[PDB]
Amino acid sequence: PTVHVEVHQRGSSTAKKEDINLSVRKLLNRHNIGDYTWTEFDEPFLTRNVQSVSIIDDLSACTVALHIFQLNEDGPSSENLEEETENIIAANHWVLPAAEFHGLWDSLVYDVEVKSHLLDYVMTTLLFSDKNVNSNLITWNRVVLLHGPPGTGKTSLCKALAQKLTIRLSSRYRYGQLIEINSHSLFSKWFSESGKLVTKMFQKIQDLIDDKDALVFVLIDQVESLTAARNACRAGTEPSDAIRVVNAVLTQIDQIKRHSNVVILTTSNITEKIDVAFVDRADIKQYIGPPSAAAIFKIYLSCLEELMKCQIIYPRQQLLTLRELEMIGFIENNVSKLSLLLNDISRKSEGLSGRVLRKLPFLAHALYVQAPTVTIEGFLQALSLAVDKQFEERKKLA
Amino acid sequence: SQVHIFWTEVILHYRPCESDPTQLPKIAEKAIQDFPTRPLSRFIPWFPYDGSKLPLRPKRSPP
Amino acid sequence: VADVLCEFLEVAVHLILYVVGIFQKRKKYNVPVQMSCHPELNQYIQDTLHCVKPLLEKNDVEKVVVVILDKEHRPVEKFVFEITQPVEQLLRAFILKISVCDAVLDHNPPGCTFTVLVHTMQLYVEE
Amino acid sequence: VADVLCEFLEVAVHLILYVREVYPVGIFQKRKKYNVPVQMSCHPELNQYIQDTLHCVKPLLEKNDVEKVVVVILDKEHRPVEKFVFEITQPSHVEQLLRAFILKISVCTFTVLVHTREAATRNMEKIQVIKDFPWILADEQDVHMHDPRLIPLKTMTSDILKMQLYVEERAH
Ligand SMILES: Nc1ncnc2c1ncn2[C@@H]1O[C@H](COP(=O)(O)OP(=O)(O)OP(O)(O)=S)[C@@H](O)[C@H]1O
Repeated sequence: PTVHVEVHQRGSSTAKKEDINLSVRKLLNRHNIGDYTWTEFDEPFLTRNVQSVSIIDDLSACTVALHIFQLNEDGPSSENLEEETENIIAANHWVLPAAEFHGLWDSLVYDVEVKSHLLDYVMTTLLFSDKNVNSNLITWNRVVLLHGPPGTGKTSLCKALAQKLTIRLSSRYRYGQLIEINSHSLFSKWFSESGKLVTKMFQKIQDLIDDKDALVFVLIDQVESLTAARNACRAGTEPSDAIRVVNAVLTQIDQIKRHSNVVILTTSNITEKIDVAFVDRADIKQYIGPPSAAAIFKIYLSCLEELMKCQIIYPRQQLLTLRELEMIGFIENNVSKLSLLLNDISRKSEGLSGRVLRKLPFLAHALYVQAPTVTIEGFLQALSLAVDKQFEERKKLA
Repeated sequence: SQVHIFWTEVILHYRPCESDPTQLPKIAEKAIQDFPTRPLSRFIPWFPYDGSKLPLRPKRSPP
Repeated sequence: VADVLCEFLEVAVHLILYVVGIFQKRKKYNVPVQMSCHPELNQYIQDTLHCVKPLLEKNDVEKVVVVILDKEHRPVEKFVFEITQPVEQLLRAFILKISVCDAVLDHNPPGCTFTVLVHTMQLYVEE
Repeated sequence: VADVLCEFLEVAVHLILYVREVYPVGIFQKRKKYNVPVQMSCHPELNQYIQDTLHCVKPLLEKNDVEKVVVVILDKEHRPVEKFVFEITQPSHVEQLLRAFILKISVCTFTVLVHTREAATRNMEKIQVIKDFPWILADEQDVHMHDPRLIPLKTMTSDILKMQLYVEERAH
């Protein structure tokens, strides 16, 4: 077997890597007790040179591997044209691991096991790379598609992937680059100038790829915009946008397929209206669906123990997870009532997009309760009314 | 007035052969500063010599 | 005298790296001291003091701060040597002051990974 | 530290008869101990004399009735020149500071002068029960180190052992 451990090193901490590894291994072997995360330490060095330690899926086993990472402080660099520096490309450039991305991989909650599939995909990619397999004989396009309902966190999973991969695979690539492509600023449309513009940003991608000691992730938002369905569209009125801008990207991406330290990640909204010659050039086209009842309950939990962690809900009552309610078998009791009422909200708040789910506490603490400090079961009631407030508001805008 | 970091207008020192420590200059800053010293304790033996008491001497000598 | 003071700073820096089996007794300045045989370290400390040498040719100097680092390079200990720079017992008296200092106090992990500093015979330790 | 201190006094007494040449250099040899090259001896009479010394000195080490146990360089007429005082408050980290004392002895007849608050009578009778050699109370001329240089050679406030050693010696 194997288990993974990740430890936040402070930027103002500068001790050597192997000392950090030895110290964390010492803490683990002394403690050696589930998936909980350490925050409390007992060594002045380790305190001033560590922020937290965490286990990612209660056992005293010693099959432990350490990944140590530094979330880079500064945000995005910008990419503009070479001689038309005003606005032509304007691509976003994250130098991973990055600060604004942490905690993101944990918060997201799905029910189709996208995380494991879409992570061990890259793991098997590296395995086949190091074993020297005949790239002429077994190959992959290094393109992963994610499509589904709007606001359901489709694109969130790609930044989480990139963060988790530049963290997990440290000391195998010093760092990673993540290029966020704006598929709306590359449509300067007068007689195939956009189809010529894709070329420049892809040469810059080549520039960031040849640095063979950096793992690069190219994240394309709205991959339906760049690749419009040319065949079924019975519109000859499309002069050269539907034929000389999709064909200007189906080549530059078949050109980076030969390299190995690149991965293409794409986010789509419309399943149709996309070129059939691009739904073959993607290894994984995984569908991100709207949250389901258990998922909704887990997200609502995350929110509520987040509020309790910041003391918003001052009287701390144990919120019982759905597994404990199944174990007891749905028995009403003086503490078990709150979880039950949460679960009734979960069925009643079914079918909403994850973004409004992660908003709903904001509104429920906005209009219905002005209290700077709130007791539970009134805040819960505020949620149970704010959800119906959201249904009626959606019905209001027709 | 000047401090050197053999790793105020500061004259650091680099010795390019050693250059594993990816971030050097911030390491160099730490080495310079002062920080709270503990007092140099004026020391005292705890069990002093009382002249009214006489110690023990065995007879034998080395060959 | 600056040259022989720099050789005594050699004696200091490295014997205090001692004050384990990779170290050995040998005759330095007519006393036996248990240092290291490392020729790379020998010439490296010689280089430290001989780059300190033009520094003392300037004659403007305050301390020779032989910082005994921890393994973190973030001082949990230190050894400031504030000699107010303008027979064998006294050339050994300095070594006995530092030994009694590390006596009442304590050392650091085996590899002290120390980085000599200078601020341009007496001493103390910021622990 | 009973074994540790015992072997330390062995290596000590050889360094003591070595460094100031009261005996010829060729008599003692060397081996390896405490990660330190140390000076040893194998001459029989001295070996057994020191043997009796150590297995007679261990119980003062355990019971702690001793303000300070001393090793004294003596002349052929019992004329002390250097006392080595163990001012000891005995109530993983200890042996390394004994490396430090080894260095210190390198840069610091004979007798085992045990300063106890009680009379040496119990210790004396004990010497003649773990040795044929009789122990006597130290006379006037074997204790007086006139003009003592009160320099503390090396102190250790270890949680296991409050130990401070120094040479009570004249101006020299
Ligand atoms: N399924 C989910 N589970 C938990 N949190 C979610 C989920 N989906 C979305 N979120 C939260 O939604 C916020 C942003 O989601 P987005 O990824 O921007 O949605 P999106 O899918 O990008 O929609 P598009 O395609 O860009 S309109 C993040 O803060 C996520 O935490």
